[PDB]
Amino acid sequence: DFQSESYKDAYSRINAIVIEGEQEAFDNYNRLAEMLPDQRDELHKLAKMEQRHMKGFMACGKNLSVTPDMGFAQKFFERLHENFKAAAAEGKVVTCLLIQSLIIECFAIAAYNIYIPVADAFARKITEGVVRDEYLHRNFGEEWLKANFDASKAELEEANRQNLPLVWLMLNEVADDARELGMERESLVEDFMIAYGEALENIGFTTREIMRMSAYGLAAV
Ligand SMILES: CCCCCCCCCCCCCCCCO
Ligand SMILES: [Fe+2]
Ligand SMILES: [Fe+2]
Repeated sequence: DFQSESYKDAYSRINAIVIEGEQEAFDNYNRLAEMLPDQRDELHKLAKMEQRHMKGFMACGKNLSVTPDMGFAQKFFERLHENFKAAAAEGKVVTCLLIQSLIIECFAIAAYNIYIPVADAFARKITEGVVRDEYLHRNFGEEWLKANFDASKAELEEANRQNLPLVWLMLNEVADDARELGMERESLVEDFMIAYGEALENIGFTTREIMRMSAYGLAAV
């Protein structure tokens, strides 16, 4: 029942959170575009994709006659967003890449795919389209970081350590509203640990290293 006051209420926060992610992602990729001149056009492309996602999700909100609680969503993203900004200012492209392209993208992939089977038919269509783009964004980050892994390794570990716990906290924060929308926490935690562990394996981390990196997240709750 997409019309109930309890579905509308949870949707107000989830829709707003998703919209903030897409909008925030737009700025992250534009900022990366400055920091990685060799990848400037490509990163600009990924930015414009995020813009379209934002519009797509604003339209999912209107379809269910829900005003997004943007204030709640700004606060949801705040810590992780300020960490990205500070990294950009420091010239730390690797940290900015791991945040947005790996931690974050992955997060949207796991949650979005879980949302698809329980989503109203308008939003299901919008979401199927956005998730397709997300695979690309994650692949871009994996490809760059695997190509530059030795130079990048130590900063990735450090960035993972500061930022993965922020995503776990975001995960806990959304859990109850997500359930109302028909999305189980257990699937979301699992699909995220899997997606991010595989991304870490794919760029070059060992079993012990992935366990260490993953554990910084799981331990924060
Ligand atoms: C209406 C969308 C339903 C899915 C909501 C997922 C719950 C919280 C995850 C939000 C993650 C936002 C990340 C967007 C980043 C874009 O590249
Ligand atoms: Fe996106
Ligand atoms: Fe994205």
